[PDB]
Amino acid sequence: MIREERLLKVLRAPHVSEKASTAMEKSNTIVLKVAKDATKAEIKAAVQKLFEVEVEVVNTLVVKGKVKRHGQRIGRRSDWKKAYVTLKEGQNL
Amino acid sequence: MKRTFQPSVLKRNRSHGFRARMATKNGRQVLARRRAKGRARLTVSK
Amino acid sequence: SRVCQVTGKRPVTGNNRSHALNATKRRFLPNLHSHRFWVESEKRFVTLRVSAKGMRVIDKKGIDTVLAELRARGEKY
Amino acid sequence: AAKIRRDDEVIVLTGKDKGKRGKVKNVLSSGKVIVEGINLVKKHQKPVPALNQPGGIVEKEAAIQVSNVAIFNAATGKADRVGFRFEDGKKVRFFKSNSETI
Amino acid sequence: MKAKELREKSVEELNTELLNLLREQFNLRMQAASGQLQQSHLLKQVRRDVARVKTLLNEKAGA
Amino acid sequence: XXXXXXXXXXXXXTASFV
RNA sequence: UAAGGUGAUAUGAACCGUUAUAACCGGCGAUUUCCGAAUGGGGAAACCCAGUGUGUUUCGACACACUAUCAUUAACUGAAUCCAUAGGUUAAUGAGGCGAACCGGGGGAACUGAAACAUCUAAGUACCCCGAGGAAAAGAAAUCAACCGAGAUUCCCCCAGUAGCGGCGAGCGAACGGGGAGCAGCCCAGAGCCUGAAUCAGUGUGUGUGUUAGUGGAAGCGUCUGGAAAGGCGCGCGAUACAGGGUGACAGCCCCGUACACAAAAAUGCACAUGCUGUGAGCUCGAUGAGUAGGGCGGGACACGUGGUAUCCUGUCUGAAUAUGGGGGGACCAUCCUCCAAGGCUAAAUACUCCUGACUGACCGAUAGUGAACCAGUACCGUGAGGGAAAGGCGAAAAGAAC
RNA sequence: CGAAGGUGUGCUGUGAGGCAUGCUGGAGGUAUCAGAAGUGCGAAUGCUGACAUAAGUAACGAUAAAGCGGGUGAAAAGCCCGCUCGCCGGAAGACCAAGGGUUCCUGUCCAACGUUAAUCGGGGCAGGGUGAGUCGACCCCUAAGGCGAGGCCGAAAGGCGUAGUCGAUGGGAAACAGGUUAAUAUUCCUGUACUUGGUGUUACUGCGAAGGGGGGACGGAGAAGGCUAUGUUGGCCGGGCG
RNA sequence: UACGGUGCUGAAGCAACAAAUGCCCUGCUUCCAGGAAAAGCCUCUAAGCAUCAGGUAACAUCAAAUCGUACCCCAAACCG
Ligand SMILES: Nc1ncnc2c1ncn2[C@@H]1O[C@H](COP(=O)(O)OP(=O)(O)OP(=O)(O)O)[C@@H](O)[C@H]1O
Ligand SMILES: Nc1ncnc2c1ncn2[C@@H]1O[C@H](COP(=O)(O)OP(=O)(O)OP(=O)(O)O)[C@@H](O)[C@H]1O
Ligand SMILES: [Mg+2]
Ligand SMILES: [Mg+2]
Ligand SMILES: [Mg+2]
Ligand SMILES: [Mg+2]
Ligand SMILES: [Mg+2]
Ligand SMILES: [Mg+2]
Ligand SMILES: [Mg+2]
Ligand SMILES: [Mg+2]
Ligand SMILES: [Mg+2]
Ligand SMILES: [Mg+2]
Ligand SMILES: [Mg+2]
Ligand SMILES: [Mg+2]
Ligand SMILES: [Mg+2]
Ligand SMILES: [Mg+2]
Ligand SMILES: [Mg+2]
Ligand SMILES: [Mg+2]
Ligand SMILES: [Mg+2]
Ligand SMILES: [Mg+2]
Ligand SMILES: [Mg+2]
Ligand SMILES: [Mg+2]
Ligand SMILES: [Mg+2]
Ligand SMILES: [Mg+2]
Ligand SMILES: [Mg+2]
Ligand SMILES: [Mg+2]
Ligand SMILES: [Mg+2]
Ligand SMILES: [Mg+2]
Ligand SMILES: [Mg+2]
Ligand SMILES: [Mg+2]
Ligand SMILES: [Mg+2]
Ligand SMILES: [Mg+2]
Ligand SMILES: [Mg+2]
Ligand SMILES: [Mg+2]
Ligand SMILES: [Mg+2]
Ligand SMILES: [Mg+2]
Ligand SMILES: [Mg+2]
Ligand SMILES: [Mg+2]
Ligand SMILES: [Mg+2]
Ligand SMILES: [Mg+2]
Ligand SMILES: [Mg+2]
Ligand SMILES: [Mg+2]
Ligand SMILES: [Mg+2]
Ligand SMILES: [Mg+2]
Ligand SMILES: [Mg+2]
Repeated sequence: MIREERLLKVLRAPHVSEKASTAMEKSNTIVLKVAKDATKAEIKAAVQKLFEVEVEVVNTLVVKGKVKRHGQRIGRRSDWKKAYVTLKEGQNL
Repeated sequence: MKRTFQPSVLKRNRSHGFRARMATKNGRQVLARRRAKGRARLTVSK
Repeated sequence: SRVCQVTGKRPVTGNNRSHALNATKRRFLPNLHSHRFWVESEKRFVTLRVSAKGMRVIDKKGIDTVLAELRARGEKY
Repeated sequence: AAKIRRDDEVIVLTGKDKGKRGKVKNVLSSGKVIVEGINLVKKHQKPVPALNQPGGIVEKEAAIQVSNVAIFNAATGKADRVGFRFEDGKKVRFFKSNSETI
Repeated sequence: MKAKELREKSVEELNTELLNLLREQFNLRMQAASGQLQQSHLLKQVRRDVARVKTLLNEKAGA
Repeated sequence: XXXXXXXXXXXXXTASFV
């Protein structure tokens, strides 16, 4: 949580779903895609330092990949971890 | 009517799981045979 | 197991032969007995699992001589 | 180590374009080359709205086997074979006839 | 040339270079996901450079 | 598109003793 | 080694190179999540939970390192119990698993044949277990011969389906001797006089020859048919290269290759030479493997099934001589020959092929050939061990059919 | 300037066969005489694949039951909306565990799948969706039982077992109501709480075990009494004068 | 206002009676077939500290990780 090297690989991408848009408008919560092995703590430190924003709490969930077919071949989407990071009141990104 | 297979993951892993098979040499010989045959799924563990 | 610690005698297998010469597999085991031999140099009793043939060789060879061979064999008396 | 390079001038040895001269454009790893405006084929290109909306009968160059073309001497006016030679420690190509370095 | 210059310097300069190099990679990853990055070849470039600098660091660390 | 076949068979009838 | 290239179905986008850091290929390294001998503890494999110590500080924590068991060795401590010993704690080492067949050893069937079936056969086979090497095992006569001699072991062809063994049934089946492949002999059981002699093992040091990338590599045009010429018909040329493959139909001369001739910064094999570190050569005088050989009993192995049955191994009970002495010569005795057990080591000829390269086939050509020419030990089936498929072909080029 | 194979025709030999030709097909084929065979198929309830037959026949999975208007659509008995009717209601409702593993929600499409059609679907395709100091798992603790240093035993493999270490189906700290999404909520927002550790400050100070005791800690049946969930009625409030 | 919805406002919000297989009740009574364990927790002291450490109490403060969480679940989603 304290190493700048660990933090720079924790955040993978922002989530741009309809739920994420509602989160921007209603509860000032940012939805991110993080490393599958990441813990709520380190994620709070990385966002606080790399975005200069105050974080209230971070809840995480694991999304199970979907099973799809490419032609006649079976395949599976990868599992990923979704983090709901709630920013302190007032601050905006 | 109650059919023969009543699934249970804990029972399934404790009976035929990788660690149950490898506990004894005879089970380890099962793994050797399945490795020689080239099985994609060595044991029943997920 | 049933192995003599001096001579190394171990169970062997053979045939029960009847009057009709029927052969059935059997085992011959050594006449093993646990005995406490008095070793004078250490003023101690050391217990060994020996056969009756092993007991005879201990008298002939001396208690100290056999133990020296045992240490070379690494039998951990 | 390749006898035919990107900018070489060649003459077609076999096919419907026998005797025609052209300039190589692309050398494909499959042992085929694309020559500028030689082996024209009319491809029925389906229209794509995202880009190149108007699809019509399009004339483009098709790949030709390297064995089916030969380098053009441009001095004797005939097809020639390529050899290799070390001149100043660098391997260069020369025409088999009249053995002059390219 | 890049590898040569890396070795020439010292550990401290290299560490500053690694952190700076990684920072554009993190920035590039964000632009890539947001659809704002049109020059996609830098993503592979910085990844190789990160590997190159770390390789020189191990070489210059005695072992 | 992945059809198959299976047969186990069973045995029963009446008597033929007269 | 290079003018192209970002592995495939598989395009596309955004690019990176073009005379040499693009790519690709070889050598040597760097990194190598988690499970798996799994080794910090546990565990429903790819997960859960730590301890110690070093170092970091934003005082929330964080990062490395170590911590399995067993064997051997050495220290330190440490009972009953005075010394001791057991035990205990550390530290260095080795091991642990995996893998096709071949090999040695420890165990070890039955079906079947006998036209049934017990001895016997199948067979010391299948199978289980331990162990090891590139080979293993065996091996330097207590061996054979026959009054002449040979001179370790192993393997091949004979001897020979002979001599024998055998409910003398089924069946099993030598040896002596000969011709070959290959040959190699030594050490301890002890001390001197000489002396480090030969020889062997470590290692460097060169030379030679390979291996791991590679390089160059001769000579054909015209015309005819044809969608296309490599085919037909003419006239040439190369060949230490007319092995093959590809190219729009069948190519010595279009292309890749072939014969050829070459190539190594670095790593490595092999062999010779050579330098160090061990290692002991020679001579004289000694010594000469004891609960052993043999025997009784019960089995096993010898082709040999207890038979008149030698020889070998021993579970059991006994038990010598020891060079002025013992073993063997197929019961046994005498004579005579021959050898010296109860301690060890040893290359080659031999067996096998998971794997690598090249090449070959009166071998197969998709219901064949591996189960699998195709994303096959897959789909599927079964709790599981395990079972286990089907499925190749547009055309030269996708030019894969705009409208 | 048309190979093999395929399909006709003609001729020919005592036969197995042979020769040649028209057509398809598109590239092989191969005399003679010798040689070697996985050398000739109608049968084996043969094997594999394909295709018939019965046959447009049986059947289309509980006799709880359907009907209509409107809409969308190329097309509506089956889909959507609406109004009726009927069935279950100690279930045919609601929430879970086990087990399954995206079947959940939205858009789009009708090849295959649905025993019919299908615009629909638990079908295809593309996106989205599960948020926990107080819920579980995990963690601490043990039952049966498993494994098991050393140890005992056993041809080998191994068997048994001590200290230990695992193993819930049992024992251990703590969260409720309201609101909100197309799909999540004791997990998310609002309001109001609670628990166990770490650190610091202050004050007062006997602490301390792998020990000891208590507690945890426990059956069957039966009998009431006091309560709550919950229901009924009245009152109250709003609406109604059929 | 997009049939949704969204925003605002919002009365009474009591009593009696009946009533569990749910709670007091891990109780009480009775019986014979005589009805887990351990840890957390409370307490007691050994050795080893008793200035310390540690304990108690009050504030302030940090921390509570990781994993499941959709949906079906007497069924068209499980075993047939
Ligand atoms: N005590 C022994 N032990 C073993 N072998 C021996 C013994 N004596 C002699 N031999 C051998 O027997 C042979 C000589 O036989 P013999 O005993 O009659 O003569 P010797 O004089 O005793 O022997 P040597 O000359 O060696 O001393 C030699 O090969 C010798 O090696
Ligand atoms: N039984 C075989 N199995 C496989 N390949 C074989 C066999 N026999 C021969 N070959 C092939 O034959 C090749 C050798 O044949 P061969 O030596 O007789 O040719 P050559 O022309 O006579 O040469 P030269 O005259 O120099 O001896 C082998 O390299 C091998 O590829
Ligand atoms: Mg969670
Ligand atoms: Mg070349
Ligand atoms: Mg581990
Ligand atoms: Mg373990
Ligand atoms: Mg557990
Ligand atoms: Mg260790
Ligand atoms: Mg093994
Ligand atoms: Mg018989
Ligand atoms: Mg080896
Ligand atoms: Mg003898
Ligand atoms: Mg004799
Ligand atoms: Mg002797
Ligand atoms: Mg075919
Ligand atoms: Mg096949
Ligand atoms: Mg046949
Ligand atoms: Mg037929
Ligand atoms: Mg017939
Ligand atoms: Mg029939
Ligand atoms: Mg038939
Ligand atoms: Mg078929
Ligand atoms: Mg009909
Ligand atoms: Mg009918
Ligand atoms: Mg009818
Ligand atoms: Mg009918
Ligand atoms: Mg029905
Ligand atoms: Mg209608
Ligand atoms: Mg229709
Ligand atoms: Mg009803
Ligand atoms: Mg009711
Ligand atoms: Mg009822
Ligand atoms: Mg579940
Ligand atoms: Mg699906
Ligand atoms: Mg749905
Ligand atoms: Mg249908
Ligand atoms: Mg669907
Ligand atoms: Mg043990
Ligand atoms: Mg439970
Ligand atoms: Mg919250
Ligand atoms: Mg009430
Ligand atoms: Mg009841
Ligand atoms: Mg739910
Ligand atoms: Mg729901
Ligand atoms: Mg049903």
